[PDB]
This record gives sequence, structure tokens and C-alpha cells, in this order.
Amino acid sequence: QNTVSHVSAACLFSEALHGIPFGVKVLKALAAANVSDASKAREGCQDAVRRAEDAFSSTPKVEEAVGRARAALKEAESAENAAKTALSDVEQYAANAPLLAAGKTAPIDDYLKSVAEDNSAASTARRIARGCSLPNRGVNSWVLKKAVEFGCEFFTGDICKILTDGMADLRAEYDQLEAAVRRASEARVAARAAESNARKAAEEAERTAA
Repeated sequence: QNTVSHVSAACLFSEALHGIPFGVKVLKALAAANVSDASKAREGCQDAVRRAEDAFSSTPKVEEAVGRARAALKEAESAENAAKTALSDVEQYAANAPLLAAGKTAPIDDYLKSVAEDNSAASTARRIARGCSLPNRGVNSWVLKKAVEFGCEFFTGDICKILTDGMADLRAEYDQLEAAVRRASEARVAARAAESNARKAAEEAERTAA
């Protein structure tokens, strides 16, 4: 089982697994940035509430605007906390997935060396095997799915079974990681949407008081 297609499949899988440590670092940073931005949005809501309160001091006619600002702050506070909870999830899954991936590289890389060093193997098969040392920093759940799919397309069913059964945990953890990252991003968008309403309330209050 050392045709060009077998080796191509194995190489994609190896570079995917070696890429995992790099990918998780990027995701953790995305989620952390999302929290930072969510907190900044909540701070902006706090400012908007202060502004509206001050306008209200001069003008009872902006009472509703203070209310809208306060409600928006409450929403931003909830979104901020949602972002922070999502970051904590990311951190857990980002610690878990690399442990699982690192433990799957040795058998794949042994296979690749076995072709690289096999004088009975076709030229291009050996070339691909020997050059297979570039981690795929773009790895994600989609790449891991394709990796399993290619293995199953080209290797025998017994190997497909071992590959499928054996990758399920990692793929589940990486899925959880991606979902947590999405939750962090959505929370940040929600926080900023609250701040937009808060700011519009403050702006209205100030116009009315003027």
C-alpha cells in the first residue's frame, strides 16, 4: 500500500497532525482578542450610561434614553461574561487537542519513512514521502475530515476502520475548540451591538438636553 495516492493521503494526515500545535495557538489568540474587544464594548456602554445620566440631570425628557443605555449595558455585561466563559472553554480544548494529535504522528511518520527508504517503491511515492515535513499551519476540522476521508479512500477497510475509530476523539475535541472560538466571536459581536445601542441612546439624550 505504497502507491502515490497512499503516500499523498498519509502525508496530508501527518502534516495536518503536526500543524495542530500551530493552529491551536492562533485560535487561542483569536478568542483572547475577542474577550478584550468585548470588555472594551462594555466599557463603552458604561460611558454611554454616564453620558445619558448627565443629560438627564439637565432634562427629564431623556429619561427613556437613560433606560435604553442601562439595558444595553446589561446586555454588554452578559456578552462580555459569555466571551470570557468561551475563552475558558477554548483554553481547555486547546490544551486537550494537541495531546491527542502528538500521539498519532509516530505511526504515520513511520509509514512515510518506510516508503521513503523502500527501493521497491515508485519514484514519486518516495519523493512525496521523503519531502513530507511541512506542518500544515492551516489545519482545522475540515482538513482533519479530509485526511480521514483520503485514508479511507485509498487504504484497505481494516486501516480505514482503525483510522476512523482512532481519530474520533481528536476530531471531537477540535470540533469543540472551533465551536468555543465561534462562541467567543459571537459574544464579542453581541457586546459591540449593545454598545452601538448604548451610544445611540447617549447621543439622543445629549441632543435632547441641548
